[PDB]
Amino acid sequence: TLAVDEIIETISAITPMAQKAKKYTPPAASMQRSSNTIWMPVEQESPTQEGWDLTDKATGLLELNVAVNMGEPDNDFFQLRADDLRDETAYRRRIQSAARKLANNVELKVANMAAEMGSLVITSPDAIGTNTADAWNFVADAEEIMFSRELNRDMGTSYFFNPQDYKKAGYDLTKRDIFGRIPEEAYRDGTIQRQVAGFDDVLRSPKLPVLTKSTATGITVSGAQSFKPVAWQLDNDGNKVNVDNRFATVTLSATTGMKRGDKISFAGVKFLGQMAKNVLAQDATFSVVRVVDGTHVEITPKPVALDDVSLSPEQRAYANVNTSLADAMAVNILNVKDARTNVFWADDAIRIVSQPIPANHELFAGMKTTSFSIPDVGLNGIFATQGDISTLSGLCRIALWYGVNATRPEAIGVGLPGQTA
Amino acid sequence: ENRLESILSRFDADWTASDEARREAKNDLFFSRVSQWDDWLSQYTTLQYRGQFDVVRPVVRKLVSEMRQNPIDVLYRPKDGARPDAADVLMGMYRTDMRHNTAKIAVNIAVREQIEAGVGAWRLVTDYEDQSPTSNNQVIRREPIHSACSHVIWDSNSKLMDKSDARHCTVIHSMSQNGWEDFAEKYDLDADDIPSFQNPNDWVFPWLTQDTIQIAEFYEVVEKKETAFIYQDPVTGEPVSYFKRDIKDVIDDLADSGFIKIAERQIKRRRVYKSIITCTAVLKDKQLIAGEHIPIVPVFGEWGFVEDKEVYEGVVRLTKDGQRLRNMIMSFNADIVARTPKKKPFFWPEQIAGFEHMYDGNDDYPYYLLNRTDENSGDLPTQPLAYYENPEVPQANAYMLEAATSAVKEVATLGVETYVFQDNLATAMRRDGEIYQSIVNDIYDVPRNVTILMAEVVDLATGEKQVLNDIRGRYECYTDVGPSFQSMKQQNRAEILELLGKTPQGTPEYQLLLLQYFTLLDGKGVEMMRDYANKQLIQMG
Amino acid sequence: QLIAGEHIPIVPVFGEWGFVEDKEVYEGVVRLTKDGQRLRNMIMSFNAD
Amino acid sequence: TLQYRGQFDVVRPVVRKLVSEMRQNPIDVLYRPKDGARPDAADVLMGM
Repeated sequence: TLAVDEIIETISAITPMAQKAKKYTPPAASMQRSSNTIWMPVEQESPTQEGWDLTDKATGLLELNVAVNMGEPDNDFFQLRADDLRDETAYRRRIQSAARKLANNVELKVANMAAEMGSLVITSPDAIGTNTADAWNFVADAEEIMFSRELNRDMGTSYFFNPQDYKKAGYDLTKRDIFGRIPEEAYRDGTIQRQVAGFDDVLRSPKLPVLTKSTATGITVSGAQSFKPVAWQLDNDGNKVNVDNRFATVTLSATTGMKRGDKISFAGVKFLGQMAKNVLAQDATFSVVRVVDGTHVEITPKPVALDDVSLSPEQRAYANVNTSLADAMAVNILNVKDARTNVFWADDAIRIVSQPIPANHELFAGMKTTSFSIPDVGLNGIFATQGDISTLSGLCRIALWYGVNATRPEAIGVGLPGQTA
Repeated sequence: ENRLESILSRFDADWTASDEARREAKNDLFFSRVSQWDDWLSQYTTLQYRGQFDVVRPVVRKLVSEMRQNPIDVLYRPKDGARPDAADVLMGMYRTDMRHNTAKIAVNIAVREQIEAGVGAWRLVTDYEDQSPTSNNQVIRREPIHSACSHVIWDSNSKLMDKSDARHCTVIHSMSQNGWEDFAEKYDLDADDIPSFQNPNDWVFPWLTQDTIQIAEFYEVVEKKETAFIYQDPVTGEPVSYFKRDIKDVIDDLADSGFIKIAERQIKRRRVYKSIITCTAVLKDKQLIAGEHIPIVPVFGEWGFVEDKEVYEGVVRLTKDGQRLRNMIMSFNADIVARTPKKKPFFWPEQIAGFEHMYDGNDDYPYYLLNRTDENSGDLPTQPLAYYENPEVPQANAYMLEAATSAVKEVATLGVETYVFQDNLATAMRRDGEIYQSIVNDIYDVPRNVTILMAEVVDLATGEKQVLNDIRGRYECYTDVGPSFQSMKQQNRAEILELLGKTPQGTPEYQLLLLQYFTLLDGKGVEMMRDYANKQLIQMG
Repeated sequence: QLIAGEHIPIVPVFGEWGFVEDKEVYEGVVRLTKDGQRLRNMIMSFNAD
Repeated sequence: TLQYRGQFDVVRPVVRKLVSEMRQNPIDVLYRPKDGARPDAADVLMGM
């Protein structure tokens, strides 16, 4: 049994989304009491009036908010027998693999949340290899919908292709029967271009999710439902508690075949121009976040209706939809076939809250706890060791406490090619 | 592209590259400082005797004393063709701001860590002092780095002992909570945002873990060609000043005071940028610091590269096997002494039935009585008394205790003397002198010496701040190693005595004796002698 | 209560001084001899017994 | 029961020797005037 120390490297992962995601580290002493939640305001939008005499028509002020929280640690608890040579040999490389897999988990979570809470939906009835320049059509459609909704894009924008569609775009470029700079680069290297159709970062991502086709058919809205932009409401005790601005619960005829991340659109309901409040030509698109009960769902953009009459003027100033729900309108699905998702977002749409685990405290005697920088992603965790003789072993645990948060689900998007059938 | 991720990638590359040397060095430190039983699961077992019979700490102490009895410091000397006293001012400043306790302590700690673990490091910093400034309301001082093997992560692509070809270095600052608030206050940080950074992951002695705070400083050096301005000195000469140092502060104050620009050149020079970093974000981005070199000076013991991988060793790494064996054998023998039945007689109960008070150890009886007859077997069968054989230390244990002690005795002999270690300390001291000279040219006030006096040429700005002006003719003195002196007067006294020890009893002997009297300290008797020697020298011309 | 001077008025003297991992350790001369001295005391007491 | 416990010291003579060795070489402060200061800038402070 001759053996060597040269390791056969087998896998190599790349995590671009977790790099592009901004990381937030709020104070732990306050986060302990605030229940791991912290609230942020939302850019104010104001109403306006016309005319000279406007007595008793003075409005108030209304400033909305969102909440960012965090989940549970992500560990690599494993146990080390002190006599097994095959355990003595692989321990440090197991630590290295732990770091790599923790980073992979982080960026997979980022991708899944971005794909499952992206309100903007750009579908196509045919694949990206079908026509010429249809990859550019996808990227430009994403750019156009962002521009028309007048969303903030000051920090930047990003479009992540899956490898299938990246190769399709490269094929589209090299089939051009000419060779200048773009096709020559797409031939010599696979890269289509760094910027495409106004996006300043077009990348390929090896772990974008595949969005399963929904089984929903013939679902309609039960009752007219008007949603009102509020910053807080009274609870049962009279205490005023805050409201997330990124959710609305809609009561439908039947929520069967609807799951988290499905993309829907209500017939007749149209987008708005946000700031200017001018209707667009494109149906508003929503993403169902949670299917609560068997007749309710929770869609991530709140459908505030411009034509709504029960809204105060400062509340109407937040309308992102031309008309409300009408007790019969048909909610039609948008993902009607299985297809991997290309995902675009403005760089300020997703953040990564992170917290420390103070296991180095004097409370935890016997354990040795040190810090442990996760590479690739910009995160810190703990590395804790505690020996044992109830089994004559030792326990090693690498823990990481973070949480991804989509602060602007309306600035995230999903590109769905081949949405026929 | 991202600054945090580029810095982090460099840091993890270096941290992984130096993984083996750092862990071996940390093991050396723990072995020679805390405990000689490097076991982490032996704290959870049932207890056996574990002795510590040290035979390497005396050798470490002897080496430390030997290398402390021979201080070494920088010594600036004029170049070839330069003025004979071009090192006077620089040497004066160095002796002024390196005489403090912090400098000597930093060097001593680096030396002790060089002897034990094989690597040490200290740092040079600049601060603003209002009461006793060396020059330009500023001081340059020296600080230690504790556990350099784990706290200084040099650039991995360095093939030089002093790390002058390293392009970056990350220094890990560890400090208590209160120290963290002071650090945040001083560097304009958010004291509520508690920082974090990677520190070595271990298993041994969990009681060494302090609830502390880690941060990092990433030093990066960039060599580029920047613009210099060729002026005409209103007093005399054509001095040269860099663009970046007077870009806005005194750029036209120069002209107002009377500097008429002559020519503009591009000169290649190095600049150093410091960044304060945590694991998840960058707190300070690219703060330019003084000097052309990274302010961290490493000291190495037995240093080399085996296969594109660094190895550095002290004097302790090589005796751990013998000393651990000696500890184990001594503990085994102590167990033999304690837990073993002693030499006592073997008795059937019927031999001494009824006589048991004679055999309990009292001396009230003249003899011992044994029973003779058995009711059934007639008589007691005859067989000599057996005794439990006395405990003994096995020949194997004795032989290996002697052999292991001898092995440690042979191995723990640095050199034949500490010449190579002192030479490595001198290498680090020349690097220290070079770094200090660079920082001095960058921040201090260097008065040029003319043969027509010291011409201190500076000018102020509109914000009442004075901007230093130093010509490019600055490297007129090179670095050497000599004895450690507390001031230039002590240095002059030493030079005079060294000359006097060799000059015979002619006229130069009288001359040097009068000079030695002149350069003496002041009381009353030495004042009288100094005045007499002054009069003698003046009257002799 | 403001006191005279700029420095804290306590002067510490150390023997063998250093750090290990953000942990200060100082040592005199009796620390290492304890094991052998205790063994010698125990063995002489055993012999007296 | 109470067993014999002797104290056969071999480290106290060493400690005594080292303390005597340190006592035989007293050390005090010594103020020396700086570079360029008046040559008797430290006699007042030294005397006090």
